Amino acid sequence: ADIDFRIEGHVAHVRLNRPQGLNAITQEMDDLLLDAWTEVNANSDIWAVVLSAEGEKAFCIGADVAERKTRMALGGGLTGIGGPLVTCKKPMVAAVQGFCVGGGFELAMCADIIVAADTAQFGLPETKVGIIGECGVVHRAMRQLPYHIALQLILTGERIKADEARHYGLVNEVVPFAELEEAALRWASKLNAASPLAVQAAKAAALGRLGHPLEVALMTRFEPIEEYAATEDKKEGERAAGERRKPVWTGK
Amino acid sequence: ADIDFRIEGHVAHVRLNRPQGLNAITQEMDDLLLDAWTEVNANSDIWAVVLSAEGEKAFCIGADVAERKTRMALGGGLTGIGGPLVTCKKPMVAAVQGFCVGGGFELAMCADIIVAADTAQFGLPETKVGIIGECGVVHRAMRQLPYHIALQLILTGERIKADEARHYGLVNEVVPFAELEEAALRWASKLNAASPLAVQAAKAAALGRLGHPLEVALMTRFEPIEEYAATEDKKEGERAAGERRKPVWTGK
Amino acid sequence: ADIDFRIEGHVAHVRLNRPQGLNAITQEMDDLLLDAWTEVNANSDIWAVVLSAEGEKAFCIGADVAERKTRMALGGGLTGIGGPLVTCKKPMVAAVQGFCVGGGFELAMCADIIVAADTAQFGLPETKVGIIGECGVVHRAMRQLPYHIALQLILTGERIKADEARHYGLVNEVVPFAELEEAALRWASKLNAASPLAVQAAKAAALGRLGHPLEVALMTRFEPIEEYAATEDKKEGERAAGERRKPVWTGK
Amino acid sequence: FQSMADIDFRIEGHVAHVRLNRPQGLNAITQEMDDLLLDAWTEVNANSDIWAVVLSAEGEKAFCIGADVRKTRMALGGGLTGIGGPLVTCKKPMVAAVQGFCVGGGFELAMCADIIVAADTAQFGLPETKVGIIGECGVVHRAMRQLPYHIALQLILTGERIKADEARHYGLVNEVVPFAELEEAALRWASKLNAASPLAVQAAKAAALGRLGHPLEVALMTRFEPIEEYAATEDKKEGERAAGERRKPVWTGK
Amino acid sequence: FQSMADIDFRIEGHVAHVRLNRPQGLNAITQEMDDLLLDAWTEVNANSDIWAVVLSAEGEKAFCIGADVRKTRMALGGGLTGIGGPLVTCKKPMVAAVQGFCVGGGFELAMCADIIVAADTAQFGLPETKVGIIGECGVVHRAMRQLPYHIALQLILTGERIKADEARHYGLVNEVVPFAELEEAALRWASKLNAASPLAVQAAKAAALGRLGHPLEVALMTRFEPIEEYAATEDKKEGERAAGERRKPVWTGK
Amino acid sequence: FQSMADIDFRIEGHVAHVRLNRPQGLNAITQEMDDLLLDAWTEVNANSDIWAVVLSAEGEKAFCIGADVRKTRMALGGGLTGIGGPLVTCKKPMVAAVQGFCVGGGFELAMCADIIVAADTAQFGLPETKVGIIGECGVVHRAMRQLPYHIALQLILTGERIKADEARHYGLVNEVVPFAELEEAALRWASKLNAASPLAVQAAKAAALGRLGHPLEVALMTRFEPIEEYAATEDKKEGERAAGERRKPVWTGK
Repeated sequence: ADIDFRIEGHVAHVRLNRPQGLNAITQEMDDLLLDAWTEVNANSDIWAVVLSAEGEKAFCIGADVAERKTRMALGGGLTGIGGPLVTCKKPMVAAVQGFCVGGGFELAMCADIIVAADTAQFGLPETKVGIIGECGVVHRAMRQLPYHIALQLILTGERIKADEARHYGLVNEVVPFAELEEAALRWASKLNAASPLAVQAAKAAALGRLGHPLEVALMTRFEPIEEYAATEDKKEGERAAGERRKPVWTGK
Repeated sequence: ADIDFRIEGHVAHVRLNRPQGLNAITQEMDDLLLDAWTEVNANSDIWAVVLSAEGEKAFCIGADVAERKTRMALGGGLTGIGGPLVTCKKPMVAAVQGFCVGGGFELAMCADIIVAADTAQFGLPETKVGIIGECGVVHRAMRQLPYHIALQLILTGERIKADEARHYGLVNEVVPFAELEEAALRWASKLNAASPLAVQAAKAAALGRLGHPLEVALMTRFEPIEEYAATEDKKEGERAAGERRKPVWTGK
Repeated sequence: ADIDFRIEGHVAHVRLNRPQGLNAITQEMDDLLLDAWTEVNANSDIWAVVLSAEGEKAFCIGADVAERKTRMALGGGLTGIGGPLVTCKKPMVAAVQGFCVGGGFELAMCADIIVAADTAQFGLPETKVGIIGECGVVHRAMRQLPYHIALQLILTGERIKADEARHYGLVNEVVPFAELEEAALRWASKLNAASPLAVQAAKAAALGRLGHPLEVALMTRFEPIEEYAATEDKKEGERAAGERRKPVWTGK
Repeated sequence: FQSMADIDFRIEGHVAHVRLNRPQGLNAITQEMDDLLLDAWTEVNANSDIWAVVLSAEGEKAFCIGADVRKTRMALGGGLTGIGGPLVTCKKPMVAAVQGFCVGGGFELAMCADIIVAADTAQFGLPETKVGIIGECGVVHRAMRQLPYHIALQLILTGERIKADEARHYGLVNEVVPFAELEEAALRWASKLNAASPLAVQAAKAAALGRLGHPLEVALMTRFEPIEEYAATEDKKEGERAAGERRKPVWTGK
Repeated sequence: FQSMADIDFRIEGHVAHVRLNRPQGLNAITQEMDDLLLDAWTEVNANSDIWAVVLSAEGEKAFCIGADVRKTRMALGGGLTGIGGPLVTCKKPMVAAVQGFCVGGGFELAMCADIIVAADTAQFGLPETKVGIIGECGVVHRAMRQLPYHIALQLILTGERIKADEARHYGLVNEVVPFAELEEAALRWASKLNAASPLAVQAAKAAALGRLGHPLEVALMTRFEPIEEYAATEDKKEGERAAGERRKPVWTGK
Repeated sequence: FQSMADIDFRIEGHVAHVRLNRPQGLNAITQEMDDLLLDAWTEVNANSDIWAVVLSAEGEKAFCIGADVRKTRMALGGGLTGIGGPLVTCKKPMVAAVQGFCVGGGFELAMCADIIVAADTAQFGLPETKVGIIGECGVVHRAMRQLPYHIALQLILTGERIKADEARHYGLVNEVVPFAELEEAALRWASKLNAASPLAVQAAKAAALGRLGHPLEVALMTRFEPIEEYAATEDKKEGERAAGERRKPVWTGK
């Protein structure tokens, strides 16, 4: 299948699996990705997602260039470009090798944490090839890179390498290709060593008020945070601190 | 007293002084901090604030874990988390050693300029210990660090060191611990070598429209800037330039 | 003339030409700059602008310190400070040598791409000399530099050098002064090797929703992007990809 | 089990009837009723045979007086008010048929409807301040958006009621009728909504409300997915065909 | 060439008259008419002799029924509605004089005016949902801002019309007159606008509308360039002089 | 010294009376009066015995005609309008009692109130454009938020007045009474406000107005500190006790 989806303990692996097309996303892959995000959001055993891709040449080069009765945003909904935005409420680590361009770059930018192989190259080549539609593949770059660096990518369509991405904090870690799966899994293990409902709430709060004035943010009541107060994990955090031991999270 | 507050010339020193609890903020310290911010805002002899902390182990590890008739946001109001937001209108330099975590990190992030000892470590361990409430301690990190680095802190609860903070421009300067007080004072001296009402106005304008579209910002009338036109310092800036001499500011 | 304006192929050169006043912008230069931006926006042969300045000492030190019947924002409108904001819809490269301060820094920050000579120094000395009016020269720095670095500039009025600007991604490239014109032209050549109407649309979309929540951005319909669908260049991009050849853009 | 009929839900043709049915408590919403309402809104949103909803209530004394004086957060009205828990949006057009007392959370609930028909016995109010209760975001925000500023404040701050005629005068309600005519009047409205193209009605509702508190220029430059999707529907083609052949369209909701 | 008179444009003193003049299509706006309207708004905005605009329409049956059932995007009404293309703002105060049917894009166009005078034959509506059409941002956003919430939704969702008296009742229209009196009533309004200081009127309009969907605190701290520029005008001085000498000001529009 | 009585301020029980008292200038607000008003609002906000304010004015001709034709910026009305200087918010509920001319900055000031009772002599307007004055953010923003769009524009752009009956019709005013009954009518309103739980009233006002120009979804997810603080008050307990014992609550404002 062109998307490989597996649940291993509390980690869901969503893996692009069409290396013969440099993992360009077909309409069928978008269907399978949408099924994955739905399951990821609905299943309380899934605490984190690793988004990855098969092969060495490319994580993802964007959409595969007819024709659908429903609007589907690129990445099974996840980009919100071309259709309704789907939000993945679990923390996500993207493991990126090789080319990560256009819609593929946008997709990686939907992740929370990004670990790149030292072969990774990021870019937005749409202007350079003369394509632009919908809202543009430009809004995440403006929020995740320094202003003039984002504009450089968006307007020239030239790529930047893993080291430069790391330098600006677009990516959290750069490793040799051989170490990419293990590195991604170390990050998922860190995310799942924290209280998973608290991690989810923190993500929802951070991102849900990111483009608002700070004062508006600070006065926001976020439902996942409200609901955390009634959880077993919340009680487990107090018990464990009171008994000077490590908490054991259950995800409820 | 657990907060030490002193006015020396045109600098107010607000110093956390409970090193035996790694400067965790008690309800009493929050009262004393609120008194400090009130005096800082109301006294025209105070042109800048240095926020610092006693001991080597930690600037501040957040709130000390009953129970109050009024809502008090952490840091005598300054964070706006847990109660009404108090804004310090004078420019503030935070001098941070050792651990700076949770609410302590948020508090440092309320400062304008941050100077860190090379022992400083910044983090938001709330998710990792299973605590989250109110709006979350997440909104300043999203505004003061690159997107994926902020998310790394918020979601894994792991710390970053002074050198990495400096690298991203979270901190303005890193010095040896022995040099921290003097470095903080150099920054307060720079702030007070500029026209102090103009500095205050600039801070109010920059921050008062920070999460708005640029066009909205550029069309804003800010009362401190309007009021600057009628000051003696404003006339002193023109006189001094006209007579090719250094201006002598009076703060009126 | 104190602004030198030339069209060479698809690049417009807008050059400040009053080196005897360190390119401080007079009311007459503001008139000439406004004429330039009007022509730049209206002429479909102009695909990119290089904003530059004569002499080695300074790109621009801001406004020249009576008195006009109309409000004119600094830089022929381009800053939107002191009058209506004029938007340059073509991609702009600023080539900055020497001092780039106050209104001159703000003006450079209106460009998309900034190439600096290794002599460049950026700063906002208004607070330090005791001047502040209108909305303040503070809003672009908050959007183009890390929060605490922006505040350092705004509040102390001290300069940063080309290497530090590059480090944070305020500037895209630093070169020796002798290489500045050629470097700026390499960037204009990259911008014009991409489809120029698509570049313009991408710029309008990125910047038109920059201070909005991401969800608002992603749901925006941008007229330049809508209009791109009906262009000859848009068809030329498909033809060229279909025939495995380089596209030849015509700007229509 | 004893509560399982405190919300009456029935689908008749293309209209869903969601009826509050605990008149003994003046239709104050219990936790059980919030569960049933959440089931109703889920079904209303998911079922493409449902083109409009009539929200109504049993008895003559009251449409709804609010919450009845849980470990999951549930906003009042099975999610619909968004007060006390996540906001649930009903994407189908809704007519509220209101008799007697419509107060507090009950009034907020009626205000979630698109069209409101009131019996001439209806009295609307927000008594929370007057009885000394206030929590969450306050039951104040819809009033500020659906009445003139000073009238909204009067309700919010005094906690006194207004009558049906005054509500109609300010265009808080669309029609006032005798209590005997209320069900039938609500059904006339639902028939009007369902005589229009139902997916277009939905898309218009999503657009109108989705940009309501934004600047007009932002609203005008919004792309709304239900509008984009409408271009690919059978009803969109049927509209053109019917106009081209000077006949009444026959909508199929697809 | 055959369309060149489908918009009648004339300047009389300080009033520009922009008159839709294709009554045979019930003043549905063709592509040619959109071109002529865009020319009109350009001239209206650029010419300092024009202090106010009356937007009107020929015939008794209809002010405008919308778009007539191109490679540049043109918003309906020569840009003025901002629906289908870039928004064109008319900076001069505008009076719409509306008779008969004022529906769809036609109603949206009237809503772009500042003052609306209606003949007692006027009927306002948004029939798009009812005929099964919806595109772009929807013709819904101005209704939500110019009518009470539930009345706006009634129009938007049912596609049924309201009459002049009901429009006047909610303050959608400023005056209702007999059809014979419509031109003259519109001119009384334009005379009132032009008896005030015209650059101040413009600046007030730009301020009011430029911050309309923002929080009040944001609005109050806005600097509006037309207001800043007004301080340097002759009319500003003439206002002070006239008040100082207890006489009527004579405005020159400079 | 000669101005020290141009604002009359008195506290009677839980009502503060802030009365403009320079009828010889038709209660145009001088710089001295702005100082006294700022003192009043400071006391009103700080004193927990004050639960409501009645803002009124001496004489029959005019409530207030605006600013009287300084090195600190002072917004008109001791800060209250936020026009010309920092905005001062009165956190206690306010009733404005308006007679005669209520124009310009005077009208803006009345619009800062929550409830407005007008004598049948009241005339409201914004004559700034008509006399050729406009500065700062414009005296236009509250009108756009408190009247129907086209009625607000009519006032703003023509500078002509409307009468009390028309203001009441659109719900700009809450009640119209004969001039002889004005003080007593204003006091009935203040009694209604103070019969509700005063800290809850305050908190409702802060919530309603604090999110008024934001999208509804933003409003609904707002945490308001006066609401959070209300949970810890004696009045909150007294409300529960009184409801539990089927008796009238006795509020203490703590």
